[PDB]
Amino acid sequence: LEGVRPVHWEHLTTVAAPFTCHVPRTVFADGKRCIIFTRGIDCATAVYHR
Amino acid sequence: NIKGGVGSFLMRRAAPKSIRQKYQTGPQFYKRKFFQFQKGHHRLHRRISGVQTGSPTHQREYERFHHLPGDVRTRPQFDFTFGETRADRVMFAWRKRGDLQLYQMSGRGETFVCYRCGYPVRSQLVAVKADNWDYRMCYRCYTNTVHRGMENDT
Amino acid sequence: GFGGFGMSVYTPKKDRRFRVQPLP
Amino acid sequence: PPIIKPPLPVKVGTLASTRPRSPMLADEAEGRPTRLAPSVFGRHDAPALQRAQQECNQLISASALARIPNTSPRAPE
Amino acid sequence: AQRALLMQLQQNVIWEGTVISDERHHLIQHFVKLRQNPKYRSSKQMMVVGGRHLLHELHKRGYTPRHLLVREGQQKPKWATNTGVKTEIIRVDRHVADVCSPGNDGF
Amino acid sequence: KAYGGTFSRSVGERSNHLVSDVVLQSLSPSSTHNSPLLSKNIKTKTVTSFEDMPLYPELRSALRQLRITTPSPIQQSAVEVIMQRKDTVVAAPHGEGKTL
Amino acid sequence: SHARYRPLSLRARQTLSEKSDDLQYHVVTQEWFGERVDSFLTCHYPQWDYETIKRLVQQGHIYRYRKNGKKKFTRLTDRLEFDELLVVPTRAFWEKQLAPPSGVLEETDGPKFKLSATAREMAHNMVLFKNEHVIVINKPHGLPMMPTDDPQEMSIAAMLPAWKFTNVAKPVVCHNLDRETSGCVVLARTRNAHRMLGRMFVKRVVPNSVYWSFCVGKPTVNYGRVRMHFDITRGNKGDIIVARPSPTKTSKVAIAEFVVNASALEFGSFISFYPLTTRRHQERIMAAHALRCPVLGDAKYGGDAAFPSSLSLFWDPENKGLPLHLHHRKIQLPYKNTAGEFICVTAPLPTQMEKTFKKLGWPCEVDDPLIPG
Amino acid sequence: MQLASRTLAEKVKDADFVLEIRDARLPFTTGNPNLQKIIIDRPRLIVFNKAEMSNE
RNA sequence: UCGUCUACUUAUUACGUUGGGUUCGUUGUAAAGCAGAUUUGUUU
RNA sequence: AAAUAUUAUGAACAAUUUAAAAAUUAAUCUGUUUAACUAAAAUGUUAUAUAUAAUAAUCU
Ligand SMILES: Nc1ncnc2c1ncn2[C@@H]1O[C@H](COP(=O)(O)OP(=O)(O)OP(=O)(O)O)[C@@H](O)[C@H]1O
Ligand SMILES: [Mg+2]
Ligand SMILES: [Mg+2]
Ligand SMILES: [Zn+2]
Repeated sequence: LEGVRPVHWEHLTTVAAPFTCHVPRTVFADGKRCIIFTRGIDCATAVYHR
Repeated sequence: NIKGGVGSFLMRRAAPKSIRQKYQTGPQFYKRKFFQFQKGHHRLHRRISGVQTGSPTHQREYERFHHLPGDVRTRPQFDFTFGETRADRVMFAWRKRGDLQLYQMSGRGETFVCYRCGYPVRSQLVAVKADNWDYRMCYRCYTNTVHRGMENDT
Repeated sequence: GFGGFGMSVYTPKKDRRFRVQPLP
Repeated sequence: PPIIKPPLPVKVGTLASTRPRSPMLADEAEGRPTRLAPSVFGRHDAPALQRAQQECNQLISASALARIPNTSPRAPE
Repeated sequence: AQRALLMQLQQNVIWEGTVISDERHHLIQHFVKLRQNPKYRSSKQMMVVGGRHLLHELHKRGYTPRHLLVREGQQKPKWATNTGVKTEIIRVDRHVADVCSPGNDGF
Repeated sequence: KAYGGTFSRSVGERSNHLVSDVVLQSLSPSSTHNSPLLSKNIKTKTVTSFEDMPLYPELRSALRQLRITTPSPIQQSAVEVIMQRKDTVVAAPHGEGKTL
Repeated sequence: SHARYRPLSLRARQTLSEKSDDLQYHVVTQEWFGERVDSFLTCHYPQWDYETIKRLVQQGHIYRYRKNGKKKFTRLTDRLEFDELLVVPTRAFWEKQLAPPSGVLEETDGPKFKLSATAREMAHNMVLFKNEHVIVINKPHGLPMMPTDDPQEMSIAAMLPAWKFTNVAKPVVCHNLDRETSGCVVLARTRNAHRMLGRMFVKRVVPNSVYWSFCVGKPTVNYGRVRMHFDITRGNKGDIIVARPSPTKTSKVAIAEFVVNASALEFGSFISFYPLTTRRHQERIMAAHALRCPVLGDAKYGGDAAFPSSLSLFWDPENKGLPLHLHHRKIQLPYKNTAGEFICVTAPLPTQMEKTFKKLGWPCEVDDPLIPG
Repeated sequence: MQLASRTLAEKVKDADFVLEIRDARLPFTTGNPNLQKIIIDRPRLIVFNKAEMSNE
């Protein structure tokens, strides 16, 4: 789901640990998650309502 | 459509196209992007020069480079000064060190490009690789090649 | 020789003073 | 095949293989080891590397190999 | 015309897969002269021999030819295939072998 | 003519007129040679595994709880310097374990 | 079969080197601490040639890691440091879409061609110049340089095993010629000699070879330069060549300096071409269309015009099988002689060209001074 | 033209109709032999010029 | 790196006629390779 | 160390570095002028052409 690929260091490979967020994900819906960064507060509010 | 402006000097960092050109892991076969010349030189070529102090009777022509280390402190195996003058004015030729042979030209130093360092060099000492005069070496790279033992490789 | 590889060379004026003869 | 290859004795050299690449490099082979170097055949994580070291009885760190000698602790009779 | 000339050249200098069909070939004329003209024979110090088993016995004794014409439809000799023998093997036609020798045993 | 364009007035480095909040600083040694921070000592050596560095058993269990086994290149270099009790500048890109 | 390799930029090659785990990390212990990279690699890989090791190290496929978080590319003469790693690609590393240098993989000769006594004799006869590094032969008219679509045809690539006089490996042709073109052909005897002479046959600024041709008709100018732009397209059973005066992205330039040495009044001319590029049928096209004078016998470009009835007293214009009057005359080499001049190898004119020259009263064997020595 | 026969066939397939322009004095010499050899489904209109100079 | 390639095939017979269908390969290199230019006589 | 005046002479890559480029295909940079007279005074460029070499004979 997270598209985790083995991180390639020199002679060392590992997998990415789970995200260290204070809110654990409990809902898993069909779709890709995204953040839409806008300029200023008014544009973020407007795009939210659009 | 939308046009932007970015100077080419910002992209010059990505000029080398290979490991050999970016990290200098081998000989620069006429593919060198960044050059280092002495601060003040306008004619951008390196100069391996000799000191003349006497006539050809007392001081021989190859004794001019005696201040340099290596084969220039030995007398050459071949001498072309007597007889018909060479077309390319080659006065002396030292013994072959593997695939490299050192020659000494006459007259003003000819500006050539050493395939090992990649710099234009103006000198009378030319080291020819495998008798092929398209691939030449300055005397400094010749001495360094013999010192490391890469005479049969480069 | 005091020449070296990196150091540039110059043409020094030949010393033409009268020299003392060597001795056994 | 295991991922850690231990040091092995150098194979016997033929005429051209024992002959150096240049006559000046004849003295380069004066001091040489008679055994090859240990190697790792892939990219692995630290627990996998430690497990491989413990299973093969061969350390990867040259510093650890140098600082931990395999010597008898008792005095010779 | 160029293909004709190239095929004639490959027939002249024996190439792989070339079966001599022209009686005017230089080697065929060489064999005919060795067979007929005694002066050419004595000047070249050569001779023409026939018979597969005769050539086999001569190889056993220690004598091998330098040119071995084999009529098409016959096998190559094992002694000729062997490495110690430096005999060139050539493929010729039935009438070419008849011209090289009236009664041809194939070799 | 010899040159028809105009040269920038930035004598220190590229983008000398901007504020640090907008532009990023050069990391080439030709530029960091005069910087008061990056011309000084720079730690580049690394430690391969977490077992090679001294950690208390409680920290070992915290790493297993966080499901972290191999240290990232920033952790291979910065953990040792901080345990030596030195003022450290942990510089790393985004998403390389800079927090831990 | 190398059919799985793809064009890769430096970025993609570095990304593949980072991703692929088919790598071996030799630990530099106390016993190998201080040795040279080439010495270490020669002792650890007896199956690799020094040329292969040198190519790997200098192109960067073999590198080393000093526990700094970055890879370190070195020269063959650099010393190894204590407790570092030497990263070398394995066999499986080259099975992906990344082609290795020539020495890594192992080729198989397989079949070995057999040359007859007459073939070896004519191969020895065709020799013009022999050296420790090069062999210049006189390829005749009508002999293909390489095996054609018909595998039953002889070729110089098949006669090549006849010019290894004392070497172990056969020479390698440095440049190919057309089936009708006859003249000097260069064969490098050493692999290093071939690698060094390949530079001489790429597009240049100063010509180092001559082409003597007999063209039908005299051009309007005695000397000059010819520049065309050729686009090659695949046809049914041939190649469509489109010649343009303006360059295109899919086109490649063909440049040659021509000089009309001697000529008839307006019916035939003797022209020396000095090319600077390497394009298919360059001289023939530039003579037929740029100079508007088709080469005598050039039936592919100006078929009916290549057999003029003006020379009917000498050449019968009805057979249409006379050899092409285009000959690779003289070629300069980077090797110098005892006198100090570059060795220039010259090939004698063919039978048809000598016959035409003698009928028109021109000297056949004359040194061309425009290519110095 | 026997080399570009295939390109001509592809262009004919791409086009909806064909318009040949020939000389009535040399009809088949001016016409493209590729169109005569290949059976094409796109209809073609041929225009013979100088028909008053050609034979009726 | 100047390679070569307007004919094969499914049938028909006769000593050419009539109906269908349609490339191979040498060498080097893994960049030290890949478009275009490579010109300069104050003889004013 | 203060109070005052001015300050635009402008470098891109690589290597190393919590210690030293010591990788010579690397430079780590501000040049250069500067001299009372008479004496004294310590400074440097030579080449060695044969020892894993050279000169020679027997024989398998
Ligand atoms: N050694 C490790 N192995 C695997 N995953 C790790 C390791 N160290 C950290 N992570 C994971 O990486 C994620 C990001 O870590 P961190 O918050 O330190 O990134 P960051 O560099 O601070 O990012 P930002 O600068 O955007 O805040 C964490 O969720 C952690 O789970
Ligand atoms: Mg080009
Ligand atoms: Mg102050
Ligand atoms: Zn050099």
